Amino acid sequence: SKVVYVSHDGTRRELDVACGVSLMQAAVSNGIYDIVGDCGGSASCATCHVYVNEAFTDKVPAANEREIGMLESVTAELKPNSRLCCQIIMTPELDGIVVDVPDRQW
Amino acid sequence: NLAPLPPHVPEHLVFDFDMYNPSNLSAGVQEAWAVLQESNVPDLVWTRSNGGHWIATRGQLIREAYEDYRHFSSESPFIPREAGEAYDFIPTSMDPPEQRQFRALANQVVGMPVVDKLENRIQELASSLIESLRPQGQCNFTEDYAEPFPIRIFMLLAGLPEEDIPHLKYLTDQMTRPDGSMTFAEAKEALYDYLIPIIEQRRQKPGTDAISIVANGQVNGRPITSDEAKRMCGLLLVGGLDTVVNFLSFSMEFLAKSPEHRQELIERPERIPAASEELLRRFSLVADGRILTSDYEFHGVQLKKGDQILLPQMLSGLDERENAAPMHVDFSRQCVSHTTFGHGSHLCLGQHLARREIIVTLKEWLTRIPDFSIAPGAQIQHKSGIVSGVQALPLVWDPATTKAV
Ligand code: HEM
Ligand SMILES: CC1(C)[C@H]2CC(=O)[C@]1(C)C[C@H]2O
Ligand SMILES: CC1(C)[C@@H]2CC[C@@]1(C)C(=O)C2
Ligand code: FES
Ligand SMILES: [Ca+2]
Repeated sequence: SKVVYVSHDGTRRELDVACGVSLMQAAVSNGIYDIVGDCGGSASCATCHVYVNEAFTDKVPAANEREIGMLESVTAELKPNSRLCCQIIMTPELDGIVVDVPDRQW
Repeated sequence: NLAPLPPHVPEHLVFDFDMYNPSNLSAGVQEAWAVLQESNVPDLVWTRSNGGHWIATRGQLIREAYEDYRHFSSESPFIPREAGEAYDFIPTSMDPPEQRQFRALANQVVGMPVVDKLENRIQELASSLIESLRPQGQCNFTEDYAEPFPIRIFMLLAGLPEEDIPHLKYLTDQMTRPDGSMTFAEAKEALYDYLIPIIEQRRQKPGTDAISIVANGQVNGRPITSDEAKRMCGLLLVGGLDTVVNFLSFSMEFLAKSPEHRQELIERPERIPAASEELLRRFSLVADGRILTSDYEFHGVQLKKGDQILLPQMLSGLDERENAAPMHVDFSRQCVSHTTFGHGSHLCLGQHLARREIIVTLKEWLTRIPDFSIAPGAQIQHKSGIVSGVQALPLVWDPATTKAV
């Protein structure tokens, strides 16, 4: 399946992401440097923050308590569609999913 | 040797395990630790050894505890407690929010973007070392490659001169493989003393090396102090040495005994990254932990404030509930789960550098020396602790089977 990562500056990168792989992992594996992924994907650092395009927000499983707690301390603007992309696990239902990457993580 | 059972620990949760001397060590260290995961052993046990402490034996618990720094603090992460007495490296002992400040700065030094551009030098360093060993038909991999590789990578990263390596080797060896000739605190102090004038010089004449970036950084909304800078620069060094030396040694010990696995990576080099993740799972080597901040019931067990709990990174990947046939090395393993770099906010900040070191070593070794074995009559001895390891690894090969590239 495909994920599209839109950088703060509007640059768009399209990745092939396998089932079961997190959107943070795919970003970090392929040089999407505006996703840091510092804690390695356990909703412990908030450096994999993204804005999920509203076309997909009713397709992605909802954020759990932990993710909601961790999201409180993102350094870019917290938005209704803010997610930690380490918590978004690719599946065929999400093919085409677009996420926007904020201008900061740390 | 064996501490008294505290009044809150029930005798049925008691288990015999010394993490510095596990019984079946000769089978290999990971094997010796897997006794904690035998059929009827509880997910959470107490050992009388090493001052007395808890051990979470299963990946599910280990991960959970690492994700809860409010109950499980890093303020005292080492067993025995006295082992971290003079230990003050940053940010090992911090919880968020402060620990995050330091991690942000460290990420500028060893983050993915930095490793990616560092790769050509890493390859050159690995290739040089390997090509210098190749004609000999023998080495002690631990001293001849495993040790010099990561410390040279550090000198490069930190803009330091090669002539300084013997001194730094000596100090970090004293901290990690003490001689009796010097205490840990003396060796630590001497490392910081080497660092701190370089720190201060580069705060005023900045460069693009790691020490300059750390020296000029901000934490907590103000400049990093020289003291904080030296204490983190110290760990960027120490953090990258023993773990890498020992992990590469376990891997190469394995490959030396597994001609089919070698042949797999020779015939299909593109499998080396996947193979490397499976070796990190199988040969996981770290075991530290946390301290209870308050009385807390966890998975049905009453833990008390001040209890130490070992949360061994090593065990998660060996846990048969997480990986079927955990002792089997399968480079095609579908869902490789481990916590070899740790878990939670403290997960190894050097993980990307480590992986590149592993991947480059395996590709650059196998390309030149595809065929190798343990020296005949060599007794390969593991050691167990917070970072478990291999004492020595005598390898041998026929130079007729090697190739310079
Ligand atoms: C196979 C190689 C390595 C392994 C298995 C490994 C494993 C680990 C683990 C398990 C932790 C967490 C311990 C805890 O939670 O208390 C850690 C932390 C750390 N590692 Fe690594 N590491 C490796 C390589 C490296 C390298 C190459 C570097 C730097 C050049 C490095 C630097 C650090 C630092 C500074 C920390 C402290 C992070 C913090 O406390 O937030 N490590 N490592
Ligand atoms: C437990 C550790 C892995 C961590 C703190 C230590 O001293 C280590 C042994 C090296 C460092 O990275
Ligand atoms: C064993 C260690 C890796 C860790 C850092 C220094 C060390 C020697 C300790 O006693 C704690
Ligand atoms: S990678 Fe740390 S919260 Fe997502
Ligand atoms: Ca001094």
